[PDB]
Amino acid sequence: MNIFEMLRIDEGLRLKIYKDTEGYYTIGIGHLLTKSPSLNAAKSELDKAIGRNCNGVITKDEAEKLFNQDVDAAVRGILRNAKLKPVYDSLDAVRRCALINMVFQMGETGVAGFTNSLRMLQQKRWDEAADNLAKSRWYNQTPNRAKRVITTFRTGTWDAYK
Ligand SMILES: [Cl-]
Ligand SMILES: [Cl-]
Repeated sequence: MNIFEMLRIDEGLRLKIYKDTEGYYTIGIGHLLTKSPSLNAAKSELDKAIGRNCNGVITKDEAEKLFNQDVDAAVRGILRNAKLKPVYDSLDAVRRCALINMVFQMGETGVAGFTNSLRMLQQKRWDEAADNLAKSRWYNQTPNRAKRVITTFRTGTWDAYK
């Protein structure tokens, strides 16, 4: 199991513009297009992103290209972030995947806001950090995915995904 297979399980693949769980315009593997209500604001963002006139539809290859950019952008953001970097460095390889998953989903700023949880992961107080992470809008909005991530942090294995 690797970060890519993990995010592919959590986000799915869709070759046509769609609305995310929050109601936003998305495409491919979790690639947020815009928070704007306009399908048109979305179609334009999409063509800017792909470099062609797509008319809301892309190929698998194109979805995977966007996915590779997003994962890379996610990793570089963590390593560039003064709150996230130290947590990441302190963690083992599996747990590192769990942090990248949250960042991809909620952005650097979002995750950086989970102050207490970050402090507990850094101290390797697993069960405690799992309990605190569950007290969030995130967990209440997408409980099945939150739980998977959270178990990954609690245990350090890929069990939730297997
Ligand atoms: Cl809560
Ligand atoms: Cl979910």
